[PDB]
Amino acid sequence: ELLKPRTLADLIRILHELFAGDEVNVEEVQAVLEAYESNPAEWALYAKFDQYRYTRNLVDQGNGKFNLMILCWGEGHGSSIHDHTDSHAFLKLLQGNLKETLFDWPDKKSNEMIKKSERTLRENQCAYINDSIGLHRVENVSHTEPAVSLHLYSPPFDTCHAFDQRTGHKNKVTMTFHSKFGIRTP
Ligand SMILES: [Cl-]
Ligand SMILES: [Fe+3]
Repeated sequence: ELLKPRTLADLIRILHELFAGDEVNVEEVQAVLEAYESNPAEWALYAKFDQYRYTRNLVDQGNGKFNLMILCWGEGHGSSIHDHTDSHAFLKLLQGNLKETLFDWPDKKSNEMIKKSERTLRENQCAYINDSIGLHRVENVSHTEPAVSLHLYSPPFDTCHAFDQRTGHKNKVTMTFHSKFGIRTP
């Protein structure tokens, strides 16, 4: 029985219930993420920005079933075109707007990766992707407003692939944390 999360802490408790088993009800998870109304005081501890690129700030390790983290995107900061390592990936905007561009998996032939679609994700909205849907790039295209998003990955993963938009060629990247549980982790 899904109830509205009253706070970030309440959301986390509810997520631990939704991930208590071995499968994932994507629609329920997305609905509860969407229902949490972003309250900046509740997540200020995790919102640690870097001047030069977006940061990943671990919030909860989900008893091993998921990683929940907050990503902080300066003006103009964005990702590579990337996959999600056979995991579910949920993205909820806490502050600002992000542009999500979708791409198909490349063929073996070296070719330009052409976007399949794009959308602007707005405050409090929750998007979802997995490798069966495709690849994406996520970008804060604003010149004036930093963005903050809440990401849930299940199972957790610490590597993924970045794709060269010119060729479709992929390279494995290891994902790093800027902080964990509010503590900067050099
Ligand atoms: Cl993502
Ligand atoms: Fe992603």
